[PDB]
Amino acid sequence: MANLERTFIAIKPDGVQRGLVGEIIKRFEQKGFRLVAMKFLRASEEHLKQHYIDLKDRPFFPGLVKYMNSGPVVAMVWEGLNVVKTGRVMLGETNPADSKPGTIRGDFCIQVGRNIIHGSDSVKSAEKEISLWFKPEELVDYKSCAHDWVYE
Amino acid sequence: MANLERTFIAIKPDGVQRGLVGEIIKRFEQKGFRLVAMKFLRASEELVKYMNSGPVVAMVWEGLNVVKTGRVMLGETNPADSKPGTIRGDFCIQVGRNIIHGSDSVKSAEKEISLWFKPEELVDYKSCAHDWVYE
Amino acid sequence: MANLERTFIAIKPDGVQRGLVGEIIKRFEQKGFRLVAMKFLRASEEHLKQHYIDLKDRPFFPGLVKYMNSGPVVAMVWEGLNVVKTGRVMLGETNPADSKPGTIRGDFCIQVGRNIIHGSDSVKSAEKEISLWFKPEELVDYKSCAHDWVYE
Amino acid sequence: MANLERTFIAIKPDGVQRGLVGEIIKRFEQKGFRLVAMKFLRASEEHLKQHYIDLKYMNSGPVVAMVWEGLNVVKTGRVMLGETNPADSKPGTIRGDFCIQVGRNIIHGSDSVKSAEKEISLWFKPEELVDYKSCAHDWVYE
Amino acid sequence: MANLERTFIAIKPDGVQRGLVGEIIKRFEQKGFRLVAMKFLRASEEHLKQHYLVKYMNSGPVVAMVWEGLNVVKTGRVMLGETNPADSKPGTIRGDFCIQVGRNIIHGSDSVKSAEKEISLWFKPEELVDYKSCAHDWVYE
Amino acid sequence: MANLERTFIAIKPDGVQRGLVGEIIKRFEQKGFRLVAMKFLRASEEHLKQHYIDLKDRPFFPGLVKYMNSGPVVAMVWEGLNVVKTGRVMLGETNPADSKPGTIRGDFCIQVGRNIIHGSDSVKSAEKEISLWFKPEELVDYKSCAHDWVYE
Ligand SMILES: [Mg+2]
Ligand SMILES: [Mg+2]
Ligand SMILES: [Mg+2]
Ligand SMILES: [Mg+2]
Ligand SMILES: [Mg+2]
Ligand SMILES: [Mg+2]
Ligand SMILES: [Mg+2]
Repeated sequence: MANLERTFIAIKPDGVQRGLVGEIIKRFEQKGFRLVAMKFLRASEEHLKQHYIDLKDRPFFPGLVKYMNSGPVVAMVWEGLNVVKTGRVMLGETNPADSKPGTIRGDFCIQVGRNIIHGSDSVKSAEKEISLWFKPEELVDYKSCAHDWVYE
Repeated sequence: MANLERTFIAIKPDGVQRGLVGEIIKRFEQKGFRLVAMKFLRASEELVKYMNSGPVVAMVWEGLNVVKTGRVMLGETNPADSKPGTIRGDFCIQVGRNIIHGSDSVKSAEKEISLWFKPEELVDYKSCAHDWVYE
Repeated sequence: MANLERTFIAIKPDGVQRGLVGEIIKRFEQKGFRLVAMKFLRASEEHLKQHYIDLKDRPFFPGLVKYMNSGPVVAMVWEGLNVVKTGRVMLGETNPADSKPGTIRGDFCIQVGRNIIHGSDSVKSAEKEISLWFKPEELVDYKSCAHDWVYE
Repeated sequence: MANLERTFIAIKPDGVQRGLVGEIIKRFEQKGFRLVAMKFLRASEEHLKQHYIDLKYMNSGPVVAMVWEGLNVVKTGRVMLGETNPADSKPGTIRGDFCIQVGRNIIHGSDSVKSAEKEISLWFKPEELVDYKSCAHDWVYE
Repeated sequence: MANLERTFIAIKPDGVQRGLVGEIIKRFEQKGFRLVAMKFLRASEEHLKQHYLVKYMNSGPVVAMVWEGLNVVKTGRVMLGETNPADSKPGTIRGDFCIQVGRNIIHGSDSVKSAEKEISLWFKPEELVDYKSCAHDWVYE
Repeated sequence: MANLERTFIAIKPDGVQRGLVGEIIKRFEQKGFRLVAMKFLRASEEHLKQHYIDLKDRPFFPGLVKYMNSGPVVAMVWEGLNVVKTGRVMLGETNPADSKPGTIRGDFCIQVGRNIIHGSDSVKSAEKEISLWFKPEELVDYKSCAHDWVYE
């Protein structure tokens, strides 16, 4: 079913440091998506290199990896219809300069190197990142009491 | 006069069920529109089983270009296209459960108001901030 | 059953005029109570003298009635366990001067003659106010999707 | 130092189900406490509390387990939750704002420092407790 | 008239630094009080309090304000919560936002006479703005 | 460095009268911009004529000046990367009819003559307006504790 699509959302160290964890989680809860998994950790450099491997030939990659390791992140899996694309809409443009008011980035940050949050860009990237950051024992299954009111 | 335009806004059963009535009314109040009428009822059958499935909040709101601006504030009818910052953009996912309905035109609005409300349920009063919302 | 207890809540003309209808309804929704009935009207002075009949000899009664007729009110019936007592706690003390931060009155008003809201003071008074303001066909029955998570 | 005290906070399945995870975390963040650990798991209140009364808990469901740090965070956390029985909780507290019945009181917090250390030992591995410094620490503490 | 009482409220550097100016102002506005004056300046808490142990803040930004309304001195104090955040209730500014008395983010006058003294000391008379709120008749009888 | 750009934001008399000062300041604070200057005043007509001199001969110029003088305003200077353009995005379109939900004007007002807020349209206008409304002693300097999490 399309309603079982999952995406990986990570609140970056600046999101934690500036006290935005609750605000972000609230936006996803109130949209109607279901929290599947969540943990709080300092990701190692090797872990972050595997996560950002597609960008290793980019000039900012050394900085990116350093900053993603400079504090703890909140790693999460969320489930719902088109949650990948829709979550990307909710985050706003990757460059906060282009993000619109009402989006997470549009409301809460300024510079691309401090854009507080990451979300999977595709279903395939989503499954790879979910597998990288979480094990199957860490995924929680339940039915939201409001399911029949969110979905037809 | 253009400032006395009215629109019909109905919160559907999924909006009542998920606890969104207060937020919706708040967005309309803080925009500067005036509540003209409101009632809470079960939608009788005159799809359409689904709107009887629960209660609806029927409302009439007044203000300049309130029909179109209301539609903007609701967001696109299909939540998949709704922008963050709109009611549907913030709170729902699927068109069959898009929690709210607003009139699409002035004539539609006056038809819906006649159909859902009696004329005496439409309350006339002046907002104490009217001179600060309108010139 | 104790969970089917109902109370009458009325947002007074100053609550409407100062744009607090949404905030108040939101507080009752998020507490877990079920909206049973709601309408918007300018109550007649006759109606208001019947509502406040117990205070007809008080010095402020004529002014109270006039002010309650000077604008529209939002009349509501809400349902839940100990909703009369608990709704009164949520409103704050009837005299805003003694209302606490976190309550409706404590957060939003100042003077007893402009205390923006009324709630039934007892189950008795609640049922007579419900009968005065609403017809039984105007009372809406449905089950909340979150009922099993609000009540054991 | 007293600023290094910790408490255990668990959002129960009714809190997850009614969409309150963000609100709760936000109240703790804005108070000034530091999130030390957090994970999402399935756990039953029934089985955790089955060895109890000696002579009506929620079944297995999703819970958010957390460890929070700060001065007097155990007691102040309990104040922020409000009374365990929502009927006695004051508006402005988590339970005062969001729930009605004690069997569905959406959240749990440790009632004493040693209880808190025990619960943290029970729920978390030592390596899940993350050490970092809040950028606002010097503005929360003198 | 008692409805013209005034109080002095100062947001301290920890309140500015933690991004709380808007929330605090919003609580006073929504309560129904009228903003009379406001300015943003650099001030040292030490030099001000040692001008007439908990370690006070050095020179930093403060938002100084004057608010008007019935019983605003006392009610303002209630809305701030107890001076020691350890005793502040949820729903108050200090109950919601801070932990330690030396970083209690805000100050309010403790009495009408204190309020008038501090208003004179921090503000010029022409900085006190007189206007009528459009909702005044719905806040006061 | 580009992160020190400053813009002039003014909350107009209708913004004060409808109780929006806190909401607006909150949106700027939570975005990551730094408050540099702020005061509360009734601007004189001649001050307002200087401020809007570029519009000195339009049909509405006389009305504008008289309304901007009809109540107090909150004048402010805010600092950050691209604060001029980004602040204009946050305000929404000058005409509320075109402002989008999530913007200040989109969320809070309706008509161009009552658009509750003003922001500098360019850096040059920003430097001119900041000098007109504030003297250098009124500009307050400090480093945000979160600077290193807002800027790379
Ligand atoms: Mg990045
Ligand atoms: Mg849209
Ligand atoms: Mg529709
Ligand atoms: Mg009495
Ligand atoms: Mg039903
Ligand atoms: Mg418990
Ligand atoms: Mg003090």
